[PDB]
Amino acid sequence: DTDNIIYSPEGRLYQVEYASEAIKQGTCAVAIKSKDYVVVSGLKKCISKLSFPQEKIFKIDDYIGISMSGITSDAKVLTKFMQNECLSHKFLYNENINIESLVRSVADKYQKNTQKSSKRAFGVGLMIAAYHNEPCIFETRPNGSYFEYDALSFGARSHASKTYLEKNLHLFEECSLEELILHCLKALKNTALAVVGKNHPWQEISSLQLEEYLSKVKM
Amino acid sequence: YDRHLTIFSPDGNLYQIEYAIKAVKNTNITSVGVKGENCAVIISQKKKLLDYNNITNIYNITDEIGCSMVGMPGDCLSMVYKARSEASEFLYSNGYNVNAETLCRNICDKIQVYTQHAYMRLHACSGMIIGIDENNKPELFKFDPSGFCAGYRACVIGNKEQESISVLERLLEKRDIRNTTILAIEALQTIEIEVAIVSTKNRNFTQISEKEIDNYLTY
Amino acid sequence: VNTFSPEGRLFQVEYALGAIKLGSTAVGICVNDGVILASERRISSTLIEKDSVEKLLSIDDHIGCAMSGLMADARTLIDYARVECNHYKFIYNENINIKSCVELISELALDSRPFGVALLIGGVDKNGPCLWYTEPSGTNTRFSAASIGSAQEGAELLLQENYKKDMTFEQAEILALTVLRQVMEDKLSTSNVEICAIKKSDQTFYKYNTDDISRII
Amino acid sequence: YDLSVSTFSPDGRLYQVEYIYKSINNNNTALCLECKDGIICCCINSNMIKKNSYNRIYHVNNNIIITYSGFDGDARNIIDRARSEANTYYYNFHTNIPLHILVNRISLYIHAYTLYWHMRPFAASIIISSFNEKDKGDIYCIEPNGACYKYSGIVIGKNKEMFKTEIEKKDYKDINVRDAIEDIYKFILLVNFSWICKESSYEFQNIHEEILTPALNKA
Amino acid sequence: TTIIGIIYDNGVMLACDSRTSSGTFISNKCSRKINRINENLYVCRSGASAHSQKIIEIIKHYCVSMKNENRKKGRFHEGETIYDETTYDFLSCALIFGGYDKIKKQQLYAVNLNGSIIEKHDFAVSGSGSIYIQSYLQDKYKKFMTKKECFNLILNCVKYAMHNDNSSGGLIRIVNITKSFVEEFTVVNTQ
Amino acid sequence: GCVLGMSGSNCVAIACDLRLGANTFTTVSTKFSKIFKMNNNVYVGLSGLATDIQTLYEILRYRVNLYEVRQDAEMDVECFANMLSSILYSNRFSPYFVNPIVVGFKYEPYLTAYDLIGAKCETRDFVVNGVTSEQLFGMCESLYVKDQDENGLFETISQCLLSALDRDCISGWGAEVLVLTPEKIIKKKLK
Amino acid sequence: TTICGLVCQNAVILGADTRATEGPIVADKNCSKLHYISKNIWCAGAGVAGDLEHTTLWLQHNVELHRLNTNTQPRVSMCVSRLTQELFKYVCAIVLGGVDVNGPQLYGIHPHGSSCLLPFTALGSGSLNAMAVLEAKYRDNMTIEEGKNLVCEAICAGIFNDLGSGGNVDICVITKDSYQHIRPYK
Amino acid sequence: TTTFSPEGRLYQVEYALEAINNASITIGLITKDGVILGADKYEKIYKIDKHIFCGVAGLNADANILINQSRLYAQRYLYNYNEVQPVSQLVVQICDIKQSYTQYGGLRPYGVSFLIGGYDTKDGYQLYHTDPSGNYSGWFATAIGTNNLTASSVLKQEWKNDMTLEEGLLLALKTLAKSTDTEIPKSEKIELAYLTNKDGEVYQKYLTEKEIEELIKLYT
Amino acid sequence: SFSLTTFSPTGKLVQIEYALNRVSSSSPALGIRAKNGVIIATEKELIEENSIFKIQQISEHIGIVYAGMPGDFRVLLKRARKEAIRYSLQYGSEILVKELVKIIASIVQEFTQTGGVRPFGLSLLICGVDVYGYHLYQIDPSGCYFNWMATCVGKDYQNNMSFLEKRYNKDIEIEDAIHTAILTLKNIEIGVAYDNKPFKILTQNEIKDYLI
Ligand SMILES: */C(=C\S(C)(=O)=O)[C@H](Cc1c[nH]c2ccccc12)NC(=O)[C@H](CC(C)C)NC(=O)[C@H](Cc1c[nH]c2ccccc12)NC(=O)CN1CCOCC1
Repeated sequence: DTDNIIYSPEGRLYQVEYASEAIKQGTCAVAIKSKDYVVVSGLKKCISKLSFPQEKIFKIDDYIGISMSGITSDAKVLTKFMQNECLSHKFLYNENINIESLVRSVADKYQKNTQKSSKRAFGVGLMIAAYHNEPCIFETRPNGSYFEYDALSFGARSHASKTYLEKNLHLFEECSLEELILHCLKALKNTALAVVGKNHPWQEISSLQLEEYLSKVKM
Repeated sequence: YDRHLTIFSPDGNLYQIEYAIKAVKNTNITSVGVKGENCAVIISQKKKLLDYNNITNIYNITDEIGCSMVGMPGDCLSMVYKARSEASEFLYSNGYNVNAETLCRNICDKIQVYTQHAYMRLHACSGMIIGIDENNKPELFKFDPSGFCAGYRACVIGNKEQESISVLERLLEKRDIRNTTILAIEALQTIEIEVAIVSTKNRNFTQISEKEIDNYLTY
Repeated sequence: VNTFSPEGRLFQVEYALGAIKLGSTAVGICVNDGVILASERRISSTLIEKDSVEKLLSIDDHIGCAMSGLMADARTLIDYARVECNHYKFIYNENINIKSCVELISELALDSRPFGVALLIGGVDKNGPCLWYTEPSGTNTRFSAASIGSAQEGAELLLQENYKKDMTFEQAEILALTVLRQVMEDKLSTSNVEICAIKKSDQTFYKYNTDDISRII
Repeated sequence: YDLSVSTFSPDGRLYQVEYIYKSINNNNTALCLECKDGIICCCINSNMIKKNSYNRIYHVNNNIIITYSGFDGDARNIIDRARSEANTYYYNFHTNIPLHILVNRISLYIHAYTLYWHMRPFAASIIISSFNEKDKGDIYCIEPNGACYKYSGIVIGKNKEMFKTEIEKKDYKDINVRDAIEDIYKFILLVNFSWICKESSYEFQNIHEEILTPALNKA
Repeated sequence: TTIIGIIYDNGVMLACDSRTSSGTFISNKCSRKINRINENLYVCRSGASAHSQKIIEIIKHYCVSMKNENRKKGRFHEGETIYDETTYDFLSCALIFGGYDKIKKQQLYAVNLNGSIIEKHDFAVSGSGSIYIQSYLQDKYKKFMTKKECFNLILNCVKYAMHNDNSSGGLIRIVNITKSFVEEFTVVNTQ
Repeated sequence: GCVLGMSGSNCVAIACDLRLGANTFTTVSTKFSKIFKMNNNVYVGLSGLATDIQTLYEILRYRVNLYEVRQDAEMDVECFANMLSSILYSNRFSPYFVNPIVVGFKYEPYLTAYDLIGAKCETRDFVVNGVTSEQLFGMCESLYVKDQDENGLFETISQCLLSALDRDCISGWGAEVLVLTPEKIIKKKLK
Repeated sequence: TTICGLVCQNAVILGADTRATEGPIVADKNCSKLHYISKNIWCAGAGVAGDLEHTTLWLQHNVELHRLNTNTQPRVSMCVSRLTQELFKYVCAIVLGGVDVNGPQLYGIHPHGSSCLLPFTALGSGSLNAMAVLEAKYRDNMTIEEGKNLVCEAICAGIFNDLGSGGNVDICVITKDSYQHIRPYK
Repeated sequence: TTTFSPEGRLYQVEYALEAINNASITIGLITKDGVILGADKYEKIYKIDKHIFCGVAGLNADANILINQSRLYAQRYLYNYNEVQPVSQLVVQICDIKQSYTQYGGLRPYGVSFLIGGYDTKDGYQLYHTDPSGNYSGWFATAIGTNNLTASSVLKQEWKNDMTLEEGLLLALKTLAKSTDTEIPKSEKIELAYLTNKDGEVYQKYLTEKEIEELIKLYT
Repeated sequence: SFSLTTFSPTGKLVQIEYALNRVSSSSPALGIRAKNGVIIATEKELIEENSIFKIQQISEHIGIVYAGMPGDFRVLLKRARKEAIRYSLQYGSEILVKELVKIIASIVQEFTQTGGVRPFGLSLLICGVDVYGYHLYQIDPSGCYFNWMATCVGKDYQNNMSFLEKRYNKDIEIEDAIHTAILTLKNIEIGVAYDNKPFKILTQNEIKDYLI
């Protein structure tokens, strides 16, 4: 056995299944969708007392931003690809990239890696969070599958966040962004958080104003 | 190991070739192709919500030429598309339609190259080929997953093979469209069905009419 | 190569970790006034031309990069990094921001065989010195203070013992000389170290003259 | 032996091909029905995270339809192959593709990967269909490793065999004009019903949700 | 030189004169400018003989590839469009597509030097001798004509085009693409 | 360029000018020697541009030695000559000009003369490529007798040279005349 | 270069000139413009000699090799497709006469590659001068002896009447069963 | 193809070497006139050029390729420098090929070990031997094939820098014949040849070969 | 790629040895070389066998027989013929039989060495004519082409390899050599390059011409 170029007698591919056994080591990240806004928090793991923790969040385009949670190198490669692709898009058509066209494209890249034997499947799964008009959250399993979402949490002990998601409607209190973000920080619980929707595009409130916002879960 | 790949035995005899022939010989779609005096018949059993109206083994690859095929079906549609490609390239290059054996050089060689070259699997399909030759004599050839331009006054393919050679011999002692087609439809009965002659228009290759299926079967 | 382990870690690249443990140690410390960069120079055989072999290098004029693990794979990554982080400045004067030089080297380091080396690239580009360790795994990270080599296993604690942001680069030099002299067998001399620095002002990469390190000790 | 897509078994079976039948056997059902006044492919995907949308059915033109089962990624990619095929044919021949030739094209596409030792075969069976007054409805199901076949309606996916008792009432299934749906909703005891009928103007269409209500409210 | 075609009451009626004048000296007189790309559809051609003949063989085998890959005979519109896209890619010929199709029982496409227009309720004329007959024939035109009646229009318009155009040939060939089965016609000559 | 090849009863003779002048026919060199020996029974005399001459005789040196070693038989002249024609034809541009002459027993004498494209004349008798060729065919057409002794054939070919060289400005000094018999070879310089 | 060939009552009969020319001076007393592509099919090219020796070589071997590769006698039209396709890829006319399952076919092939089947044909400088006498006396289904004398007549006229054409003639009767060459018709 | 041994050796090349030691013996000698090279064989001695000839051992069917390549190299060098190739360079060429195959490739290495000898003027008469390994050394005398040491060591115990061809060839034959048998080689298959300046003029049916067949009258 | 054959510890290539075993396991053919000609023969029900002969015309001169895998014979014969043609285009004359035997031997060589391919499964006989003389070369799967005054290739030829010599005794004339061939070989095929260069297969009627 031992290559993704062949199926198991069960009918399963093991190699691609191992990608989730990669992703579980990664730190949890969570996302919430207000009707006109999307908020995506991460969790920046700190390797040492003197390390500054890495940022899970990125910013592929004006209103598009992402939060990969798997092995970092594949993640950065997907970012460089998705960015080069959005820019190719605008450069061709004097127009912002369709979000779903992008998701469909990156997912095409995953499958192109997870089908061919010589290229290993990615050990990462993006959680895209954006809109070309109305707010969206896509997830890409380390394969050609991708799903739209209302709310998504993934990585390490994301299990707490998952079971917690049921406790709130994704938009049980959509109307205020502060309600939204407080749902985000509850759902997840330096650590990162980022905001995108309506007038302001993608944004990363990692400011000390965020540090002020942190006490609000306990305020 | 030698069996896992298209290579010689310690005894000097190839393996995987025999296995592909088991693919054909366990395909269980028997087909009798007998030449007729100044004509030639090619018959096969056509074997839910499935359509018998769709199903066939017989297929034309030019007006003058038709090749029943048996084996792994995808390989069959592929070897047919290859056959049509072949006649089109020969006609395009030379302005003559291929003699049936000339189409068997392409069929048998393309089917051969798989045998040496270890990668791409050996061909899993086989079948007759019929067509009026430049010589007015009708020409009936065959091929094997192991390369073979063969050559016959009569032939059988599928789950039944040389089992029905001795059976065919009895018709061979009695071997016009009446006289020849009955040999074929009987040869299915001897060991609905679909019959195909080149001699409708004496050069054009067409499967015999549906209304006229029964009259031989009932005569 | 890239046959994912059932455990979920990549096999190969996780086998390749140990190569840095073969590394002789080096301690880079970003500081408010620069980046200090020390390493073992006692690696030397008695008869190799004395102190004629540098662990610490210079990717660009204002970048300096101590290396772990195999000397060869490091020589390659430094070669391509010199090429690229120079090629960045092809007509416009600005040299590549350290974070992005290092981002190049890592983004290549991802994808033969995985490199057996880790780097400790430092430099001043933004108003403030940068200190970037590159793991062989392609993971890229900005320490304030950090060490490489197998001696970094326990020597790292020593940084935690002393690292305050607020130091004259000279104070930082004392500090890194502390932590690195501790792990050496020989009493430290200029033959035991190959220290280099990039100032917050001078921003120029400069290996210390032996007279200097002989003076501080 | 079972370790290759290409190497034959000692008994000529291709176990590696054979496993794709397991994959598809476990994966989500995707019935496609045919009325005597149209065609209605449907899906029952079984994948707070979004529940609102995850369409399996997609078209290659506003008239032809696709549906699948199996790995999502591979099939989505084959849908891309079919779009590019229909559009290539439209660039060459200034007309929309006959369904038949497209079906054989995808037969060849899916078939190709089986032959290559490194290459991994697709894991998704594919329904492809069309209906016009003149172009009578036909439902070609494509099992991987070729052998696409025309059908009067085939259920595919995980539970298809237990649905075939319902589809086998294909007299009653052909009896319908627009109420075959309402029969199906009880019959099956996320979902994606559609349209290719005279009322559809023969162009493919997602079935209207307020047309979906009569079905669900029917019982 | 001349190539023409008028649809009778049902089917197409194509015509041409052969001469194949070569360098303002006749070389291969009584050739066959009209063609059998297939029984269902015939393709008049004029321009350079070499480029035309090669293109003719090429579209022929595409027509047969399409012919058997899908057992239905290829629509002649598709023969037109493939000749369109083909000659688009320099190569040079002008030509006329007539034929029978169950989709559209009688049409008459006309490909220019590069791009192709149709004339469903009209006639297609081309070549050096065309220009004489565009005006003459577009007068005599009426859509009701049967083959017995339009055979005359074809015949004569050829005769006038041939009268006063030096390139235009002697013996002429015509095909009566009948809506039904076989449509054959025999070489004939007047002056 | 000036080359000759007379044939004889039991002999063949080949000859040339020995000047390789440059532009405006200044004599940059007088010892240039176009004749070469590909084999004891095979010779080639090149002419036209001299660069293309050395390159061409060089390539023959290659491929003929290669064939003789690869196949034990010394190459027959028909092979060397047809192959030669094959060689030039691959590209006109390679020789801006060159006019090879091939000569030798095969023991029937074999005299052939290629054109620069590889057009070739397998003559039974004399042939004379060269810048002064017209004077050559002119003298040799009438001076020639069917079969002669090597010396009378020698004075003969020498009279064609002595005649032609004094009419052309580009004709050389000397004469690398080369009568030969299967068992012997007699080169001479004539002034 | 005249080259004239004409169909008789069962066999093509080709005939051609034998004198190469450099343009001013003649560069040969003789040449072979009746190459033998196969026993029952020959070509008679006119134009640059170089291109002619080339494509006739490549043709002869494409046809002889293909004949080895298949049962059928290389029926005459395949040579026409190969040649015309080669010239179409890109200066040498040809006239080829062979006999086969069809009639004694004869073809003429223009420098741009155009093909035509012909009752009788000529090419080259003498073509005009050959079209004059050839057409005047031609009749379908001549006795082959009539081919024997006529084709030599039209050749001799297309010889004497051009500066560019001259020398001895050669003629051959390509019967399907056999070619029957003669080196000097004169 | 295969990687180095854990002890530090190569499997494949050791295998092909194992193959070439099983080949029928070829031998080499230098004298004033030119190299003379013996054989146990069907020519089993081929000319590279006029001045160069090689005498092969090993899976000769694969040697056929190195003869063809060799000839392409020599003619190419003549093509490039208007000078026939010095032997040493030709050996460098072939061994450059052999090393090209043992290292990178995935192809099996050539099964051939062959002698080559010839007269570049610059360096007098030359003699060399080759290995699948790609190691070549000059020589005055050699005896590759079966009984390599057994046929060498006779010359090694009985040899000198200069002899006549007429006396030297017999001294090739003392090894070459007594090893198989005292008379057998000239009773059976055999092929000595030399370069006086060019070709290997001696032929086994040639009357000169009778002297070889007459060595015994001298031998006994 | 990967040469699927590789060396033995014992130094042999085992794979090519396998193909040798297949040829040994496959069908007989003879070659005999008369002083003034060469004859090659072989031991070759619905099947119209008339289309099928191991004999094949490479030129007007050269003819061949394989023993092993018929499709392998087909492709080798194809490349071979294309080489006789490639040569006759490269030069003005017919190929020497020895040269064609050498080129076939190289083509056979490569697959035995070049990556990813199974070595050819068959032996070859190659009777021919040249200005040198009437020829007969057998080609081994290894690339070991070899001259023969006579030869055999197919099953049970160990005992059968030693009947062929007798024609050289005093039967060097073709008509007497015929008996040596058929009686040694005791369906069937025979191709003979005679005093004339062209060769041609003897019909079964002419096979009965010598059957009496
Ligand atoms: C017909 C003349 S024409 C004006 O009617 O078309 C002949 C046809 C011909 C001549 N020889 C053969 C042999 C086989 C088949 C056909 C043959 N062709 C010619 O007369 C050429 C005139 C061209 C411009 C139409 N003549 C030539 O090409 C010259 C032949 C030649 C020159 N030196 C020779 C020595 C020995 C034998 C022949 C020759 N050569 C050239 O024109 C040089 N060209 C320059 C450009 O093209 C390639 C070489």
